[PDB]
Amino acid sequence: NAMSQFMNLEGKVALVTGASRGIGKAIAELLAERGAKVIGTATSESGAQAISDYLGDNGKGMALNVTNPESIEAVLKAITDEFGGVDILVNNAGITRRMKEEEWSDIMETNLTSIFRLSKAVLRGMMKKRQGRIINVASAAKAGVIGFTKSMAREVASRGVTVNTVAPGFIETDMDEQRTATLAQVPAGRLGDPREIASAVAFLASPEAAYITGETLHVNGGMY
Amino acid sequence: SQFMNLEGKVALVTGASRGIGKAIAELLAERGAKVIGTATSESGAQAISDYLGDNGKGMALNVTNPESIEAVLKAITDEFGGVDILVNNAWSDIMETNLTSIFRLSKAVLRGMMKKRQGRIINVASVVGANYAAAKAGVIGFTKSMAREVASRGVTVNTVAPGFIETDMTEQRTATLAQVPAGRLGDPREIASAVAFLASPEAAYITGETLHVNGGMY
Amino acid sequence: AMSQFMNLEGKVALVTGASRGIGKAIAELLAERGAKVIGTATSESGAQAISDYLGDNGKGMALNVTNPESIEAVLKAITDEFGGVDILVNNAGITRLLMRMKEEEWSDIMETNLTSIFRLSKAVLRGMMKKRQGRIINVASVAKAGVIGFTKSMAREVASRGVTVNTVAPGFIETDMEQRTATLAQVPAGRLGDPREIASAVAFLASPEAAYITGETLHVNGGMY
Amino acid sequence: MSQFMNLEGKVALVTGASRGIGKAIAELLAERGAKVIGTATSESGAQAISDYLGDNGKGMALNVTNPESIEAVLKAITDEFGGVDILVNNADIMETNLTSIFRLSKAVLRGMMKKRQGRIINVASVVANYAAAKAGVIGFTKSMAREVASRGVTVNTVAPGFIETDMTKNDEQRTATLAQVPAGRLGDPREIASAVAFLASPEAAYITGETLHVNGGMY
Repeated sequence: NAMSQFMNLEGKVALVTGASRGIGKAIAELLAERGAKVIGTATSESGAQAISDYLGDNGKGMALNVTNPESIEAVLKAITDEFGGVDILVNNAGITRRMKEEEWSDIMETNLTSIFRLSKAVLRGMMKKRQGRIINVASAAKAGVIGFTKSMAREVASRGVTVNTVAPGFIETDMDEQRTATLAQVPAGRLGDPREIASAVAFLASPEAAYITGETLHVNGGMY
Repeated sequence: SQFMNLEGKVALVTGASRGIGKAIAELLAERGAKVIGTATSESGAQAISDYLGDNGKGMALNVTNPESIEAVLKAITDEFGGVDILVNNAWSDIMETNLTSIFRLSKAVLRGMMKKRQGRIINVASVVGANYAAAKAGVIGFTKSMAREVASRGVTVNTVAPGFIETDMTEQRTATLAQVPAGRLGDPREIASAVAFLASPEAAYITGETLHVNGGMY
Repeated sequence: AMSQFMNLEGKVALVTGASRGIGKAIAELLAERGAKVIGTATSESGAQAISDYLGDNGKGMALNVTNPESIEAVLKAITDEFGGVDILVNNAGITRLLMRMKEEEWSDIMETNLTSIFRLSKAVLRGMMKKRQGRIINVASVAKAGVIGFTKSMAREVASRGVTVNTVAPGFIETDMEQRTATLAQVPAGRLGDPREIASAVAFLASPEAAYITGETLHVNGGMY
Repeated sequence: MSQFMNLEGKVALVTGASRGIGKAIAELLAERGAKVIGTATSESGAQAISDYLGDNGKGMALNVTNPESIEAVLKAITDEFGGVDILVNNADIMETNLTSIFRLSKAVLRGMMKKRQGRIINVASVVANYAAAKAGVIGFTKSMAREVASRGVTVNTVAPGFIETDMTKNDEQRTATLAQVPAGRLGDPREIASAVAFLASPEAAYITGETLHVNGGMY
């Protein structure tokens, strides 16, 4: 699809981390519907294969461990070799958890440090090309995400790369009166759908969002 | 396609005769909306009809007169159906007054939006280049209050805040461009994109938001 | 009532012949599901009784389905007060030998049970198609047996503008009205239907979730065929 | 959260639930309060079903062509969750698949008919050999419905048109697909699940022997 030039991502290579279910999957599917060549990531090969299956001719799945440089490097080389340089990066990977030191580093590595590494690694080629999109999906330690987006955006704005945050509210995931209590904080009176997170990411990924950078776009039913 | 498709939507865009307003009206039309753009005069209205063709028309509106608002809404409702998308586009006395139109127009289209449990209101603050900031802050304050009040009935209310956009209004250009990290002025079409996204079925869970379209200027 | 599933909040539903039985059951459930409901009866006192059971969820109006002026005046009043009709349920009819009735009596029977469907449908379609969103549901078991043909034709013509047109075809349903034994022998399920079971079907077809169902006859008849 | 279309207390067996329509069906029955058991051919496929169902059900390995596997799957469901209330059969190659529908159906029917309450829903395939397969399923539905109607069990077919799936996802073969659909779009798996769910509900008790088409006016 993308029968028109409006919001058309044909020719774009999109790397979406954590794409096996929920928001990540919804993101990967829509970027594909819009004509992107999509590479979604999972921690395992079988998870990667399941991503390949739902992407078909519109992309594929790859195993990535966002906390390991070697894996990042090997995943980028394989993407570049087969599809061309990454144009759109969606940092969606994360795990939602007293803990031990090692367990907390692991939580920071996965949810924040990975964002830094992946972003830095795709920026090389984006900035040489003077064209790129980085979108950080962050509503635990994901609160540092907005600060990082604003700093990186200010630094790379002049070379045609945008960096934005999409911040979900309560979204219906795979996971009785705790739902009632959840819904009481949302002025709209319903949970979001993963597809609504994807829409926002897809809009920001488009050629038409070229003058939006440093922005936090909240998708939360007014929760604000 | 079904993506960002406004077919069957009735969109009232105020101040649609040139620049951002025009760019907004055109794109909502390209996306399948039935578009009514407004100007202060009948000849301005006629020029809007000319560029909209079969995809809508122009109407004279004086945003500061209740009778004109009421008569414009009745004519739209009669011919096209109830307004689904309203785009409020276009010195203290000048801020107070324009602000006041936003309230009146909004209140008037909200009746039907809330009965239908479906609506979009988008407030376009003014283009960069004290008074500027005062006006933007007035619009943003109204958006956030009205959004909270109507959110549960399926209506969204958002602000799109332009930066420095290439218009008639806007060497001092060098100095303008120095405040924009992206190193260029925006195009009116980039404002229209943002408004159109927020107008879509797909932006149903975004409300109370200020979406900045300014090249990192913030 | 409390979720986004089968939720008709913000929809305006016109249900003809809503004073009792199936019509009433349909009107009530659309209301329970959040619709703004306008039910019709032939008389004002019948209209009032519909207002009484709808309360804040809608009202009753007198409609004569065989008179264009009455249709036009009923649609204008709905549009003015509630907004454009989103869901139209054609349920009106009289159930009464063709060879012993007079010409004028039979035209009246055709006008009421078939011709009204055409006129009402055409009249609400203007706005549904401008909006690219609508539901038309024709409740008819063998109004007349011409209903299914008319549903299929109108569905094919309006499908692309986001309107669906379907028939719900009841079997033997317990109305206000041995011979019951003989009735029940033709129903594989071995019981009469409840009007509420007709309303369920109409409501499902009325919902955002039935957007890809059009041109269908949904039979609610305990296995008859 | 209301009594309308509420499947709380119902046990639903959905075959082929790992992706697309099957998965969409399993998820919605779960959202509606059903205890859902979805099946896949492999254990890893079963595990992936368990993962997305969580506390609302689980996955089990089933080989629909083997009576011992059917029997062992039903016993494990009955033991843990109670008797199967709703069965969704979600699939020459037509003869065999047809045969699985008969076996599964016959096996769950024992308890449905003792209980005088049950739902069987047969999902024909998504839009020559197509029509031969649909016709086989529809012919079985109508026969079995007539036979079990009096004991409070319904048996219906949901017949999808062109639905957006893995299978149907070139640029101009889609154009040609869409030209046969008066609605001018493909269906979503979720729209198939809606129809199945409606037919699975207490409120569809007086619908049986029906083919409900979900195809945008295609026929």
